[PDB]
Amino acid sequence: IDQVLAGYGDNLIDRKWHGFRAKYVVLPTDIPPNTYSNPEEIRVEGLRRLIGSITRSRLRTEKEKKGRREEIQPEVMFYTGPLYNFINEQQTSLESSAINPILMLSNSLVIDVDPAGKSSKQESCTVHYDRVHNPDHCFHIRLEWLTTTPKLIDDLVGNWSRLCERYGLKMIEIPWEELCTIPSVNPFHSFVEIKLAINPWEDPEFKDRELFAKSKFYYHVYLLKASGFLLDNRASKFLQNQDIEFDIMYSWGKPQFKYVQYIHHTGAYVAELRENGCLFLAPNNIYISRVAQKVILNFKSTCLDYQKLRSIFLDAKEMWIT
Amino acid sequence: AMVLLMGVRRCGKSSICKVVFHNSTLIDLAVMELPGQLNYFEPSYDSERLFKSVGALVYVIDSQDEYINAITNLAMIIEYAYKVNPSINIEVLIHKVDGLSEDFKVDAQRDIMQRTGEELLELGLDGVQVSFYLTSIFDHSIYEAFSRIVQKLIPELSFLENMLDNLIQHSKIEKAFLFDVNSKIYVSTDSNPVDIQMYEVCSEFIDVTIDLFDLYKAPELQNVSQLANGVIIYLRQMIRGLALVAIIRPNGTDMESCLTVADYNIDIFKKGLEDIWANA
Ligand SMILES: Nc1nc2c(ncn2[C@@H]2O[C@H](COP(=O)(O)OP(=O)(O)O)[C@@H](O)[C@H]2O)c(=O)[nH]1
Repeated sequence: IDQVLAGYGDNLIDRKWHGFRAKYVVLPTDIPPNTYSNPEEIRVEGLRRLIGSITRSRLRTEKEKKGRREEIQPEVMFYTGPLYNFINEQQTSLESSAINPILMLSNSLVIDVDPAGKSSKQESCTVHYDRVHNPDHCFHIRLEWLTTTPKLIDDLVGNWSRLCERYGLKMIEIPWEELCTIPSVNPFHSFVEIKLAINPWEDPEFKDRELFAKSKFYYHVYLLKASGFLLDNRASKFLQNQDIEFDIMYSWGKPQFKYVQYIHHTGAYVAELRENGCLFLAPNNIYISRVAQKVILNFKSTCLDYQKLRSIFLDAKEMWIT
Repeated sequence: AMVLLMGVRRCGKSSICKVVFHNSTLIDLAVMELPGQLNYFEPSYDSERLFKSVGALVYVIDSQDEYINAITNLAMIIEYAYKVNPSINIEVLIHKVDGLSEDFKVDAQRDIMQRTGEELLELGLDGVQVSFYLTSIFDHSIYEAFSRIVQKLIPELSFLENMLDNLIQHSKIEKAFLFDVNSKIYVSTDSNPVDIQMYEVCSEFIDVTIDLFDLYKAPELQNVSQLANGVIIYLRQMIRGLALVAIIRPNGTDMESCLTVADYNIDIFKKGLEDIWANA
């Protein structure tokens, strides 16, 4: 701790201890009135402006502080479908500025959280931002800090949230650890496991080997889509079915996620899809405390009622047929 | 110095006008209300002369309703208002704040200030300073806000401050206000802080004076109201609609001698005020 606090953090050794961490998720929610300056490309400009504001907040030395064009912001690259389809797509023998044997899906930089000289110390967090984005896949920004004031980072997050809300989107905060570990950390947290009413892997009304070869969790993914959820773990191995050019590693570490995670588009609830078809459902206490209980109970009812789940699965089968 | 009142519909502009101005440069002129709804602004629709003829633009934001779109519209208005004329003072009133706590009021003002600053940073406007005042009809706040707005449009402010400070230092005056006969918008004072209680005392003294005079008419307004503790309140009409109300303390002296020296000093001050064309 004293070594990394003195500027000797370049040891490049995986320490067993972690600093203070915060994970923020950008979720497309709603376009504000006016601000015309299409509802599917203004969010592209919103993420571009957010990344530009983050990179413009880079911590700089006094020699670069006294001096006066900075480099352009890194590009965020968009695609449709699972991420492994895009990874098995870069093979194209054209260009070199396309996600470029571990693949760094994010990049990091040190920021200058207090610019105005409000604090007597030197404030310095570390931001991690992804290099990919989909309208159906939520966006990740990560703040890692060790000794910063936990109020300047709050108003920095507020400035980011306002900059988002000028455009569409909605910045939310989710716990860094997995949803499945909240009973193993916080025993008071609400956490319900869902064994849904109709098993699509063995029901006679919904069963096909070709569909399960194509998409094993097709009914569950469509159930989560129709109930208003966005995929959090975009880089997991439970939904896509393709190969890879060795493992992918984030700019902060290896993804140690047991199951795929989903965030409600409101930002209030977190779901998690297990291997055996069960689900985990919990509320986001940080959003509720910073800023509403009938929605999660209604989702539990839809996952427990046979008729409503049958209707959603029938809609999934009807869309699969047509 | 004509000020333009702007805001969304049902924000309270007409009610503010009725309360203040109904109960040139300095007199309470017939101000212009402007109902601005959300729309796309037409580029230069013969509005350059109108905004060039406004001394200071005033914006009204309802704190009860949502106001992010209101701040966006305000930034859109400032975007051409500052471009047309770089000498306009810009004022924003956070109206309808009677039923809010002090912490909520301070947080709301801080949020409004930060949002306006961020929107002006996005629009690229620099060198602009927008003032903010927490106003409400039911209290003294709107009178003080209009007092500051009017004071920003009198170029002889510091000289009036020196004249009132010299008058106060030589007459044992606790606090002297240069009110206007209508709207109770005090124009100048001393370097002493404007106490709210003393301001309300002087304003209701203005009201008592005008009502009692209006009760007996059809046959230069002067008033001496002495309290039990010797503290006197004095009124003398200045040039045009201006009037002077001074809370003067006796400090254990003769009442009539203090009244005589105050009358002589205030007559001298009015003779000095005759030279400067601060009236109307
Ligand atoms: N409680 C409270 N209500 C206010 C205040 N100012 C305005 N209002 C309300 O606003 C309404 C009048 O709005 P109005 O002046 O006609 O809006 P305008 O015509 O667009 O300027 C009244 O019904 C009041 O209830 C205030 O300071 N306090």
